[PDB]
Amino acid sequence: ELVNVVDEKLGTAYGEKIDLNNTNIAAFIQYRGLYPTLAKLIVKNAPYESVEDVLNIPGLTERQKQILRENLEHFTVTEVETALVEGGDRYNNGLYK
Amino acid sequence: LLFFQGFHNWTLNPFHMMGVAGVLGGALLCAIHGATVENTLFQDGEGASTFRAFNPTQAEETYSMVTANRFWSQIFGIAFSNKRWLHFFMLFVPVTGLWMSAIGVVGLALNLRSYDFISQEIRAAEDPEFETFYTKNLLLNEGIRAWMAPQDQPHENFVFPEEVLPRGNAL
Amino acid sequence: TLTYDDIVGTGLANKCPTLDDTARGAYPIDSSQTYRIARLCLQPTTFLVKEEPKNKRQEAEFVPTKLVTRETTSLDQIQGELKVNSDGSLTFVEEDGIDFQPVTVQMAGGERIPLLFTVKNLVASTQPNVTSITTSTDFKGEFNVPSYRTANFLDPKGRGLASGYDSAIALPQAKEEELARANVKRFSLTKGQISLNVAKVDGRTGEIAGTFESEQLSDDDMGAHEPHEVKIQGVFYASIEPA
Amino acid sequence: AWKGHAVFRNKEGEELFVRRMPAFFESFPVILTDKNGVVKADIPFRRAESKYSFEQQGVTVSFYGGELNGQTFTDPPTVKSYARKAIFGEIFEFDTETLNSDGIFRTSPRGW
Amino acid sequence: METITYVFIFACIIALFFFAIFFREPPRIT
Amino acid sequence: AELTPEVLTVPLNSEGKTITLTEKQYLEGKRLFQYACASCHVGGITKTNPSLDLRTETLALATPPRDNIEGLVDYMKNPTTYDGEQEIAEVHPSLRSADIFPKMRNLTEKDLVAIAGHILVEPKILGDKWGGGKVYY
Amino acid sequence: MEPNPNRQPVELNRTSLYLGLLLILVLALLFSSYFFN
Amino acid sequence: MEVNQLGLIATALFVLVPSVFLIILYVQTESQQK
Amino acid sequence: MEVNQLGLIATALFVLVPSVFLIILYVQTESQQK
Amino acid sequence: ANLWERFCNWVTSTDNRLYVGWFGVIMIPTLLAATICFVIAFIAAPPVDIDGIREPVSGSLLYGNNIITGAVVPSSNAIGLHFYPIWEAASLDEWLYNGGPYQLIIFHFLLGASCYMGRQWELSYRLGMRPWICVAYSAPLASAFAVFLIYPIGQGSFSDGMPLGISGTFNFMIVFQAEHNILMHPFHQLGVAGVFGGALFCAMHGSLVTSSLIRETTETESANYGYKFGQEEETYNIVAAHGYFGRLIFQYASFNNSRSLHFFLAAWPVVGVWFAALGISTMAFNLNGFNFNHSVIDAKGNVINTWADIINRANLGMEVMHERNAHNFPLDLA
Amino acid sequence: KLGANVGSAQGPTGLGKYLMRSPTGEIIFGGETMRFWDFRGPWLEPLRGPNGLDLNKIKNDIQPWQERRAAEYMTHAPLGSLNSVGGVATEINSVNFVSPRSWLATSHFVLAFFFLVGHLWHAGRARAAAAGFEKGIDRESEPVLSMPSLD
Ligand code: CLA
Ligand code: CLA
Ligand code: CLA
Ligand SMILES: CCCCCCCCCCCCCCCC(=O)OC[C@H](COP(=O)(O)OC[C@@H](O)CO)OC(=O)CCCCCCCCCCCCCCC
Ligand SMILES: CCCCCCCCCCCCCCCC(=O)OC[C@H](COP(=O)(O)OC[C@@H](O)CO)OC(=O)CCCCCCCCCCCCCCC
Ligand SMILES: CCCCCCCCCCCCCCCC(=O)OC[C@H](COP(=O)(O)OC[C@@H](O)CO)OC(=O)CCCCCCCCCCCCCCC
Ligand code: HEM
Ligand SMILES: CCCCCCCCCCCCO[C@@H]1O[C@H](CO)[C@@H](O[C@H]2O[C@H](CO)[C@@H](O)[C@H](O)[C@H]2O)[C@H](O)[C@H]1O
Ligand SMILES: CCCCCCCS[C@@H]1O[C@H](CO)[C@@H](O)[C@H](O)[C@H]1O
Ligand SMILES: CCCCCCCS[C@@H]1O[C@H](CO)[C@@H](O)[C@H](O)[C@H]1O
Ligand code: OEX
Ligand SMILES: [Ca+2]
Ligand SMILES: [Ca+2]
Ligand SMILES: [Cl-]
Ligand SMILES: [Cl-]
Ligand SMILES: [Fe+2]
Repeated sequence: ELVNVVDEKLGTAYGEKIDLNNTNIAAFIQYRGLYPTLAKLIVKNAPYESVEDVLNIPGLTERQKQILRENLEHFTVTEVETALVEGGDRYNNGLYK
Repeated sequence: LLFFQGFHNWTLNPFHMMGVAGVLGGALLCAIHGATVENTLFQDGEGASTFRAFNPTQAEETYSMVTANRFWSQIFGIAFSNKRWLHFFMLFVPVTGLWMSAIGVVGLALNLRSYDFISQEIRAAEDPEFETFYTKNLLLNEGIRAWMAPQDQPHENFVFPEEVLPRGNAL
Repeated sequence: TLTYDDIVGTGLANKCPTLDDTARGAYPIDSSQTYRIARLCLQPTTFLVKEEPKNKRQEAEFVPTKLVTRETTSLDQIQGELKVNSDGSLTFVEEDGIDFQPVTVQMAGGERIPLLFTVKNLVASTQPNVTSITTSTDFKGEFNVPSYRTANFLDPKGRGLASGYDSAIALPQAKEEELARANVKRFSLTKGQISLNVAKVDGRTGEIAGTFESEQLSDDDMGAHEPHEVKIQGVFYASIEPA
Repeated sequence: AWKGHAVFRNKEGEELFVRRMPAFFESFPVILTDKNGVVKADIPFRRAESKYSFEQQGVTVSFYGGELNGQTFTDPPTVKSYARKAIFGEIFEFDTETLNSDGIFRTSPRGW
Repeated sequence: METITYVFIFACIIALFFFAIFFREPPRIT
Repeated sequence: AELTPEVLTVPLNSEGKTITLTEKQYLEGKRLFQYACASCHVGGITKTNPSLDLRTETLALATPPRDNIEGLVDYMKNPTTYDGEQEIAEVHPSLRSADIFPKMRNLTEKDLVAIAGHILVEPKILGDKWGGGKVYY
Repeated sequence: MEPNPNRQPVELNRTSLYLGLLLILVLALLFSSYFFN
Repeated sequence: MEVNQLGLIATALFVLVPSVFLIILYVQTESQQK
Repeated sequence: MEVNQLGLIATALFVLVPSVFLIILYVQTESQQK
Repeated sequence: ANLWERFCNWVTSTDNRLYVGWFGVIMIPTLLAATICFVIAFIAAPPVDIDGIREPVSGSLLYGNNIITGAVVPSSNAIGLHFYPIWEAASLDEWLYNGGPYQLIIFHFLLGASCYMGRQWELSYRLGMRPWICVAYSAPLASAFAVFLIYPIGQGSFSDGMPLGISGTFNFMIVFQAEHNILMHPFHQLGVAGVFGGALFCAMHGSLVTSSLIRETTETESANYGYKFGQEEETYNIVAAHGYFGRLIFQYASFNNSRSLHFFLAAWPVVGVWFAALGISTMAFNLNGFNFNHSVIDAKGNVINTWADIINRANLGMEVMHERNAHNFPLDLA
Repeated sequence: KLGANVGSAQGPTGLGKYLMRSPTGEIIFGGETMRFWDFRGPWLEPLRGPNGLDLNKIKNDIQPWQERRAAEYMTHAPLGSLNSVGGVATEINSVNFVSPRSWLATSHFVLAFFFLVGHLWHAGRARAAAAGFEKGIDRESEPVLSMPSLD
């Protein structure tokens, strides 16, 4: 039986928050202090089993950890969706203005 | 014009096409007749500027129909040989063109469009690799409608959120 | 030492480097040393497609095809880790590179077969106890084959997966079910398999070259139809380096 | 047969109204507003920045009268299908087989 | 059948070109 | 509708102080913005990186805050990435990089203030058009 | 061009027309069932 | 009924082509002098 | 392709009827006494 | 006379049913090749990857097209302006996939039509005529050049040249409007004045001459039989026609000189169409139509739309939808 | 910069989003600009290797002056309106710009065209005058009247 996986994923937490495992990197511009440095680190070290695992990225400064802790409430994680993460689409998903 | 393309696919309409043939054919006849007459003139004066070598009251043809006829016969294969027919034809082509275009617009008054080819759409709906210039142009039409309607039709109070606007990649 | 102006327009740019016939040496592996493939090149020379027999119980064969997308087929500038394993085997882990090419080949009778010729996420290993890479060394492994079109791709009626219409808008009151397979786009992700047979080795420069055979599925047009099986054959070149 | 009147609601239980297709349009988007014309849901083209998808808004459709009377649907594909039909006004079941109908609107004797 | 029809009409037109040109009623001066 | 003193009153700093620009300042601002900035930022977007726009909300969530005169003047002297983490004078016009972005050479402090004021006022006029891109044309 | 001396006028009288049309129409009435099959 | 789809054009041309042949012949005969 | 089944006979008669009209008139013109 | 002399005499003979001539020597084979390739392709060519993104577009009749939708499809964007003759392809199958027929056809045709123009000069010379019919022909010819050669040069690819088909032509026009706002370009507007005006004057001239035909026939016969080919007398009364038209408007708005009038008839559409061609040929280098987007502004600075802005919205629909999988970056720069 | 591997990034069509091959194999920029791979310029050539654009050079060697130059040139493309509104035909008023390349190319195409027309005019006329029928056909000596009929 046939399902659009992106529509379906919009009904999960992915449709409510920044999915550390799938969401395109421009989304990190939503909140103070995440883009581009932390955003690049986060997409780079994805996927994560839980949101707080983002804190375990090696090399993070204390400021960086604080900013991440401040923004955990805006993050989620779901299963990695192939359709959203292939084609380097997390870095550029064909959307501009 | 652009509204008629986007909403009526007016270019696809055979009545508009006959209109185009009548207008472009009228222009062609205008050009070719004027140029032919001007280039089969008899030397009726000594001037190198040849306009003065005409008298409205004169009885003679001012250009050579026989030479004109041989020229076009050898250039294009066929030629006018009858002047009366020539000028009637010059009336007939653009007049008929415009009348046909009129019939088409009368159809568009009721949205009675030549919008689609049903066979095209059945094939394309079933086969995501089937592409012709006809389906390409409908995508263009769909763009025109969605992007122009809210400002062009303000009484409708259209609010099309960003996410629903049809757009290709990047643009 | 050819410049870009020497090469441009010749077709050489789609060709992998070759090794002289003298290159029949051995490249020693220091098990205490870490290694890298600085450049892996794969130049396909033949694309075979598995015919699909009607009785479904016949022995299906791989038949030749005509390349129609020109000299745009080679994978190159690929690099990655070359791990020395416990049992003395080596494992190449592909990190990055120009490691895919869309290719369209044509079968006799005109059927066109697009595929994403690729070694994306290649992991490939030798036999155990490779103290030196030689003309007897071979690599065998698997790779990923993602959808030939990625998620934003729109079909001719404007339907797509991550963008586009989700129905056949030109048929406003047609019944949906018959059109489901065309309306609901899907993103395939399958496995491919590859072998590299080393045929030449410059043990001094650490360069190796040989033949390869890979096998993978072709384009499934985002779930609209079944993929074909493809077997790709060609030559490869790799430069091994201490890392 | 009439399928009955489709009433759409979001997760918060607000009634939503599908924006009807004007005659000018061969095709038309699927947009749902509240009783004040505020956009509340839609079927998005680009998904990556969707805010109003039926999935996100928890859009349901309940039918009243007609053959689907008393029934409620919550799975996004079904709800979306009905919204799609709601842009044409009241929803009907059609026999498209007897005449091999192609699903494309034709005019009446008034028009011809 | 469609294709056959289109090509057939085209072919008739080309043949018509041939007759209109090489088998026209000749223009005659009076 | 008019370009009133209230429209032309914009945040001077992060501490709640405002500054009321004159109409001459507004015009100078538009002129200078067109002169040194519009080639990339026409209409409040950013052509060489559309992810970042010149909307007031966007500038407010920048680091350090850029939704006031001081922040924008500083940006035109020493531009940073959105998180404040890198100084990008080498690839973005600034007074600090007037040597490689020569149109910045004749810009005075007064000019920077006018450009800043333009960036802050224009969304008050155009709303979603500012930073909106083609959708809002 | 010399005219061709071998030319001959052709005729079909009305009775032949009626006979011919009868033949065609009746043949069609006969074979049409088999054409539709 | 499920009739052959070419039956219609086949019958129409079967009638029209020889009928038209005959009509052409007849009319050009009537138009001859005397 | 799922074309309209009447398209063929439609095109055929559209061409043949008026063409035949013209051919009839032409031939009976030629046969008139020169 | 020697063989070559005889041959020249034949080639340039004024007695051939169709004039050959030296221009004809080039015209005949090139037009034949363009014609034959065009017919075969239009019937039987496979889908062509016009935009170089492995998305083949079907143009031929046998592959799902009718007369209105069918086309010979422009060569691949991958080729750009590279010369792609049959012998550059590895195989005819590659050649067809990449749109070789298009290049063969438009090059042979542009050459052949140029020689057609020259041939018009040549025969005018052999027949003792004045020479400028070919100059009138230069207008449609220039247009052909504009859409098949110049616009592709300017945009860097034959994939943006006009398709050889009806719907393909409309595709070309719509994308052109999106990318150049050709409607708001004064050279296109002069082109419209050229063909609307040409049509107008065609009907006008035709109706005036027909209206003043001298009575030479009975009511049971066509008035056409009142003119005989090569008669020396004019067949209509130009003084009567001038009396009429001059009274229709006013006297000095009307031509009493037939030469002057026919010169007008030639000049108006020819010049108009020259400007149409130049309009395409200069939008070829992206000097576009007038842009009055957001040109009217109220006291506060609110945008007050004009009809130009509505045009702009339509153009935007065209722009964002055209070639929907071909752009990866935000600006469509060619 | 954001962390994308541009050499391996597959675009929507299956061709590279950033980088692909020319029909003869050279590594070139992807997207529509595939048509322009013959371009050569001082700011791009340092990234060019023997097989075209070099991935290692692209990854490690791009200088800020190159970023600047590419941004400048991208944002001054030769596109603009007749009243000198810079950019694509749908752009809003703001930037006063039409490239000198556009002005020069369009002006000289127009002039070259009318000069071709002038050549046809004066060549045809010079032939006719040299032969002596530039003023029209001699009624008593009309050449076609002494030619055999075409049929
Ligand atoms: C090859 C290009 C081409 C050509 C040659 C045509 C040709 C035509 N188009 Mg088409 N068009 C095209 C492309 C083309 N079109 C494209 C790509 C589109 C997008 C779909 C359209 C969309 C379109 C629309 C929407 C319409 C046309 C119409 C027409 C017809 C207009 C006839 C006319 O002169 O009206 C001119 C008007 C008249 C002749 C009416 C009388 C005018 C009076 C006498 C004027 C008196 C003026 C007075 C003296 C005062 C003047 C003062 C001055 C200051 C102004 C003509 C057949 C029209 C049509 O089909 O009508 C039936 C129409 O409505 N076209
Ligand atoms: C009138 C005769 C004629 C002409 C002018 C052309 C011209 C062309 N053919 Mg065609 N062709 C023809 C007849 C002709 N063809 C015939 C009869 C056939 C069937 C056998 C073909 C079959 C054919 C195929 C299959 C193809 C072509 C192609 C071409 C194009 C490339 C040709 C080339 O590379 O030659 C280059 C040769 C030279 C440059 C040598 C000539 C040098 C002379 C002696 C001096 C230099 C002249 C100078 C450059 C310009 C003259 C100036 C003038 C004022 C005198 C070119 C448009 C190709 C194409 O269309 O690609 C897209 C292609 O694939 N042709
Ligand atoms: C090679 C020719 C050429 C080119 C490429 C340019 C280019 C330019 N000029 Mg220059 N200039 C030229 C000749 C040229 N000019 C001439 C002859 C004069 C004396 C009039 C000038 C005096 C001049 C001034 C005072 C200014 C410019 C400016 C400019 C810039 C803006 C142009 C503009 O907005 O045009 C507007 C476009 C038009 C007016 C359209 C012209 C269309 C013509 C009339 C069509 C003609 C067709 C054909 C020739 C007619 C034949 C008839 C046919 C029947 C045969 C641009 C770089 C401006 C600038 O920015 O300077 C820094 C500026 O202020 N130019
Ligand atoms: C001198 C200006 C030339 C302008 C461009 C050329 C215009 C004439 C070309 C039309 C070709 C028609 C096809 C052959 C038609 C043909 O055979 O022509 C024949 C006609 C009469 O020829 P004659 O031999 O009598 O005279 C020409 C020479 O032999 C010298 O006497 O030629 C002329 O009238 C010359 C007109 C010069 C003056 C014309 C100016 C008109 C345009 C003015 C600019 C308007 C621009 C408006 C833009 C908004
Ligand atoms: C080197 C050779 C280059 C040209 C070769 C091919 C040229 C073909 C020219 C057309 C021949 C057909 C003429 C039939 C009709 C025919 O024989 O006409 C002959 C007719 C002769 O006119 P007269 O003045 O002698 O007639 C006087 C009395 O008979 C009136 O009753 O010429 C015209 O009426 C000119 C206007 C019609 C011109 C129509 C041209 C249409 C062009 C083709 C458009 C359709 C193309 C469809 C593409 C699929
Ligand atoms: C590949 C495409 C080919 C298409 C072209 C096909 C055209 C074929 C046209 C053939 C039609 C021939 C008609 C000739 C009609 C005709 O002209 O008849 C009258 C004709 C009299 O000929 P005469 O020598 O008296 O000459 C008088 C002249 O005016 C005739 O040209 O007799 C014959 O032709 C011999 C065969 C007669 C057979 C007639 C029998 C009819 C009896 C009724 C049968 C139906 C009733 C059955 C009841 C159960
Ligand atoms: C003109 C002098 C000019 C100004 C002023 C200006 C402002 C500006 C700001 C305030 C930002 C930050 C936006 C935000 O935080 O949301 C910003 C960012 C970028 N700009 Fe800029 N800018 C001016 C000029 C130019 C020019 C001429 C260009 C194009 C070459 C340009 C481009 C950019 C880019 C890219 C960015 C994003 C940088 C990053 O954060 O990595 N600007 N600008
Ligand atoms: C789709 C179906 C189409 C079927 C087509 C069938 C076409 C049949 C062609 C019939 C040809 C008739 O041929 C025609 O014969 C008559 C005599 O009969 C000739 O007429 C000639 O002889 C008669 C003698 O009576 C003279 O009066 C006349 O002046 C003279 O020209 C015509 O010059 C010739 O054109
Ligand atoms: C007179 C030459 C007519 C043109 C010949 C058409 C191409 S040949 C044609 O090609 C198709 C696709 O490869 C095949 O399916 C088909 O079997 C084959 O006959
Ligand atoms: C998942 C979809 C289930 C809901 C059924 C679709 C809405 S209604 C549906 O629409 C068809 C026209 O498209 C009619 O032909 C049919 O009679 C009707 O049941
Ligand atoms: O190819 Mn045909 O169309 Ca002239 O822009 Mn760019 O490229 Mn494509 O897009 Mn838009
Ligand atoms: Ca080996
Ligand atoms: Ca069906
Ligand atoms: Cl398109
Ligand atoms: Cl692109
Ligand atoms: Fe006349």
